[PDB]
Amino acid sequence: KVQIINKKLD
Amino acid sequence: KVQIINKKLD
Amino acid sequence: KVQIINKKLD
Amino acid sequence: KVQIINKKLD
Amino acid sequence: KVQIINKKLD
Amino acid sequence: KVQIINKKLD
Amino acid sequence: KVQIINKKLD
Amino acid sequence: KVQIINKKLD
Amino acid sequence: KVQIINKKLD
Amino acid sequence: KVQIINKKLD
Amino acid sequence: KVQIINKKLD
Amino acid sequence: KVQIINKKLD
Amino acid sequence: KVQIINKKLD
Amino acid sequence: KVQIINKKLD
Amino acid sequence: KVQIINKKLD
Amino acid sequence: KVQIINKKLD
Amino acid sequence: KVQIINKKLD
Amino acid sequence: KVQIINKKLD
Repeated sequence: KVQIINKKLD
Repeated sequence: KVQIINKKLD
Repeated sequence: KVQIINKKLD
Repeated sequence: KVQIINKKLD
Repeated sequence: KVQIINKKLD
Repeated sequence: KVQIINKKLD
Repeated sequence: KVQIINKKLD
Repeated sequence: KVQIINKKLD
Repeated sequence: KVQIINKKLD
Repeated sequence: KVQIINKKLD
Repeated sequence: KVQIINKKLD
Repeated sequence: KVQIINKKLD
Repeated sequence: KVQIINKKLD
Repeated sequence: KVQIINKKLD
Repeated sequence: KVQIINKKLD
Repeated sequence: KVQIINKKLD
Repeated sequence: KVQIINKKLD
Repeated sequence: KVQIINKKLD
């Protein structure tokens, strides 16, 4: 498995 | 599996 | 599986 | 499976 | 399966 | 299957 | 498994 | 397993 | 296992 | 632009 | 731009 | 830009 | 930019 | 920029 | 920038 | 910048 | 900068 | 800077 989880709250 | 989860709240 | 989940709320 | 889920709310 | 789901609400 | 689902509400 | 979990709250 | 967990709160 | 856990609160 | 380019040679 | 380029040779 | 480039040769 | 480049040769 | 470059030769 | 470069030769 | 460079030769 | 460089030759 | 350089030759 190759995964990016990217979460940004501004 | 190759996955990008990208979530942005501004 | 090759997937992009992209969610943006501005 | 090859998929893009793209959701934008402005 | 090859799919694009694209949803935009402005 | 090869599909595009494109929905836009302005 | 190769994964990046990146979370930013500003 | 190769993983980066990066969390920033400003 | 190769891992970086990086947490910053400012 | 919303596009799928799908090419298969067997 | 939202695009999938999918190429398979067997 | 949101893009998947997927190439497979078997 | 949100992108996946996936290449497999078997 | 959010990107995955995944290359496999077997 | 958030990136994974994953290369495997077997 | 948040990056993983993963290379394996067997 | 947050980075993992992982190289294995067997 | 937060970095891991991991190299293994067997």
